Amino acid sequence: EVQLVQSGAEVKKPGESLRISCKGSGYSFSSYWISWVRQMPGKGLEWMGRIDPSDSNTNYSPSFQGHVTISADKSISTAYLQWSSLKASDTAMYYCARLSVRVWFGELPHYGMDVWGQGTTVTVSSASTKGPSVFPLAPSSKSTSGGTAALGCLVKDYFPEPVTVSWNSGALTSGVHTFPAVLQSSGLYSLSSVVTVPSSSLGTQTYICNVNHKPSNTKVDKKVEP
Amino acid sequence: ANMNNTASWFTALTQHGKEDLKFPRGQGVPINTNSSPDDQIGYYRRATRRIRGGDGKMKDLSPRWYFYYLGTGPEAGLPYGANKDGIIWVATEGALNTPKDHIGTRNPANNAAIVLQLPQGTTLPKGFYA
Amino acid sequence: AEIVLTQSPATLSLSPGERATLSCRASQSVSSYLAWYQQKPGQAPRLLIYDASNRASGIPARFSGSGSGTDFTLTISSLEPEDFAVYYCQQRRNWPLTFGGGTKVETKRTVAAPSVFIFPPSDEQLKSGTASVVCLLNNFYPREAKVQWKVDNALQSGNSQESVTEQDSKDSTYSLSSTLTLSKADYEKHKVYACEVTHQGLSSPVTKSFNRGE
Repeated sequence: EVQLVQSGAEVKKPGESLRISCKGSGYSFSSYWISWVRQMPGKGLEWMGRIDPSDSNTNYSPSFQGHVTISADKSISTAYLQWSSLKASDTAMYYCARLSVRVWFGELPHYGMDVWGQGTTVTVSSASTKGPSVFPLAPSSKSTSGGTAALGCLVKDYFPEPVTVSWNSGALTSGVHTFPAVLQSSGLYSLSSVVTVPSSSLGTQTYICNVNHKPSNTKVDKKVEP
Repeated sequence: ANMNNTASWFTALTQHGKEDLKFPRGQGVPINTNSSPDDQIGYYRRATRRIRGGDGKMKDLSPRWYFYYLGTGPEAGLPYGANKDGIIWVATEGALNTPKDHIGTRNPANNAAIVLQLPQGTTLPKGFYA
Repeated sequence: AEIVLTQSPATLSLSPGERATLSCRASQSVSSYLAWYQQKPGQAPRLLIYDASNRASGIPARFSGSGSGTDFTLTISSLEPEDFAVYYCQQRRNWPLTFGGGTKVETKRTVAAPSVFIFPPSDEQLKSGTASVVCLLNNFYPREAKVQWKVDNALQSGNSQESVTEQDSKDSTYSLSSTLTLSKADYEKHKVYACEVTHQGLSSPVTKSFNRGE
C-alpha cells in the first residue's frame, strides 16, 4: 500500500525552531512531488509549498516563503518541514501529501494530491504543562418547575491538550455537551462541559464531573450543586 | 496578428499513405536540445490543404501533422489524453503532466522551424518517415 | 493569491438520499487542472476527483465532477450519511497551488430554537481573582447564532469567546458556549449581567440575566 507516515505531535514555545517529517513507503519516493498543507483550527486547507525529491527543487506559497523550509532526503524517502522561529499563530495541523504530476505507464496516475499523511499537530505557546482548575456551573435557582435544567463545569487554564470529562463516573451520558477547548491569549486552554437534566432531579440526584488531564497527572472530581 | 505570429516549433510529419499518425506510448516526442526530460509531452495536430489538380478538380494534398508541447498551440486547453479527431498524444515516460508555459509556440519572425527528428528506433506507421 | 478559487455555497444543508451539487469557480482559466477533496471530521483530506472529471480509485460511483476553464461542479448523486463532510477544490494549473475555501455538507432538519442558560462565576473562582460568566445555547438549528453580552445594559466586545459542538449525530442540532472573562475587580463593579441570543428559531432575541449577588 502507498503510505505517508508523519512524525508525532509537537508542543513548542515561540521562537523555537522545529523540524517535522513525512516518511513514504510502498512507492518510488523520487517519482512524485511532496506537498505541505496547513489547516488552522476550525479553518480550511492552505498550501505551503512543495518539493521535487528527485532534484530537491522547491516552491513556496508567498505567505510561507521565508518562514519555513521544505527539504527531502530521497535516499530514505523522507520529506521535512522546518521553522526557524515558531509563532503562536503557527499552532495548526500540518499535512504532507504525495503530489502526483508525472506520466508513469505502470499505473493510472491520479494527478493531484493523491495520498495524504495522517497529519502532525504543532502547538505553540509560552505556557508550560499545567493542570486545570475546575469550577462548578451551578443550576439556576429559577430552573423551571417540572422542566429541564442545565448545569456543568468550567475547566479553566490548562496546558497542553487534551482533557477528558465524564459525568457521575460515566453513568450520565445523555444530554452531555463537552465543548471544544479554546486556546486563550494567555496561551492556556479552557473549556466547559454541560448537561441538561430534569429540574425535579436536582434535589435528589448528585452530579459530579470527573476531569482528567494526563499531561499533568491531574485528576479532579467536582460536585455541582444548586 | 496572432495567427501569423504562432506556429509549431517543428517541421511537419507528412502523411504519405492512408494511415493516420500514431505512436506507441512512450515514443513520438521530437528531439529538441533546448528542452529537458520534464518537458517531453504534447500532441500532434493534423492539417490538410486542397489545391486545383492538373485535371481541373480540387484535390487534397498529403496531410501534415505538427507537434505542439502540452498546454500550447491550437489545442492549448486540452488535457493530455483528451480524445479529438486529428489530435494524437505523445509522451516520454516520466514527463511532467503540466502546460509548457516556458516553451510556448514559435514566432516565424524570430525563429525558423526545427527539422523534426525522432530518436533512432522510433516506430512510425507506413507512409511516415524521419 | 494568483488563481483564486471560490466555492459555493459555503454550507449545503441536505438529507441522506438527496442530490448534492457543489460549485467551484476560478478567477482565471485552469483548463482541466482542478481536483476535489473530501475531509471527514477528525480525518485527513482524501482525493475524490482529479483533473476535473476523473474519479479516484476507491471512490464510490455516486461522486462525479465536470467542468473546464473557470466553472466546475462536484455532484453526489444520492447522499450517504458518510458523505456529510467538507469538500475542497484545488487547482494545479500554475504556481502557487491554491485551494477553495470549502463547502460543508451538513444534515438538514427543522428549525430548532436554542434553549438559553446563563451561569454566574462560582465563589471558588472569585477567590482566585478572575470571573467567568458562561452562556449556554443548547440543541439549536441552524448553526448561525449571535450572542451579545451586556453588563449594566452596556454592550461588550473583545472579552468573550465562543465554542460550538459538531452537529449532533442523534438530533442534528448544535450547541454553543459563550464565555465572558473579567477581572474580579471589574466583576464586582457592576450589577446586571446578560447574554442576548439571536437565532432564526426565535421570533425575538432571547436574553438570560442575573444580578450579581443573587
